[PDB]
Amino acid sequence: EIGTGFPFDPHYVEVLGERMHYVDVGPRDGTPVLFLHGNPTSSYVWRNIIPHVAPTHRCIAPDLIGMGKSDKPDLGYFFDDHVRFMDAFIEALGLEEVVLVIHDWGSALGFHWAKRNPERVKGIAFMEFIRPIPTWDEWPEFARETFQAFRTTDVGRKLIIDQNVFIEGTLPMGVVRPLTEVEMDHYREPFLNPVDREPLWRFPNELPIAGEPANIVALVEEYMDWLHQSPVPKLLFWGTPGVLIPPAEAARLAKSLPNCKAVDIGPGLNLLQEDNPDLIGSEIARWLSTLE
Ligand SMILES: [Cl-]
Repeated sequence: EIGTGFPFDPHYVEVLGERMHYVDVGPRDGTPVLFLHGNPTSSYVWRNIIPHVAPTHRCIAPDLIGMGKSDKPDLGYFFDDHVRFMDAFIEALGLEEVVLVIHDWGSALGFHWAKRNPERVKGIAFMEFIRPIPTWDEWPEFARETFQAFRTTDVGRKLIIDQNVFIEGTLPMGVVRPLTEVEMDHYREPFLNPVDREPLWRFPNELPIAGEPANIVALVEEYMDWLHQSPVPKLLFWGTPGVLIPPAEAARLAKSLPNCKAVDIGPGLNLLQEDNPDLIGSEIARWLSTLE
């Protein structure tokens, strides 16, 4: 059975006058592995993956601002707010060189950072990552009406903020196997208070879809141009049928991205971590092996 426990001792660091939570496990005598979650997860999404990596590499898994066990400041929780706090989280921890393990909005933060800091990235493992969605036709059919409603200051806030539909609906529906009530309760925890749900609603409004928002669309094209031209070692997890990365997209990228390996996880949607953690773990560990 896939583990439901989050046993990890808390760590805290002051970043821009707020306290951010993170997991820190593993030896301090090598290159650290920075795991970045997306919406609407936390470090909890990495709980069954980090045990495969910890024995050889230090594993750092922050909760983005507003999320997991990090403070809940009074921000709009824009993408740019996340960039500011994650930039400072890495400097706050004195990291020089890192390997990145990134997903969804974590892949936006990771690829934006890697583009700005090429010389400090020794590898990127990624899955179900943000690329520009030129029209709604490129967004999956089944997700199309949901996300169109989310992108309204009236209907979106009713669903996500008042009813918490991102947690109760969107989240478990991004997983092929059924999440257990214990799993749901971990993902529920940060967001028991409705006013604390602002980041859950902002992010979908920040997705780069049919040219808007303009600024995110530009930011994401730039890190894609960089990713396409970087020689950095790359490891892409994909599943069938996926959501943000269909199999066809994965195969093209496997072939075109320099120095990139692809690992089919099997049946998979958005949260690949919840469907085959053991393989994601062991492939990351084995891929770290040979970066030496
Ligand atoms: Cl989102």
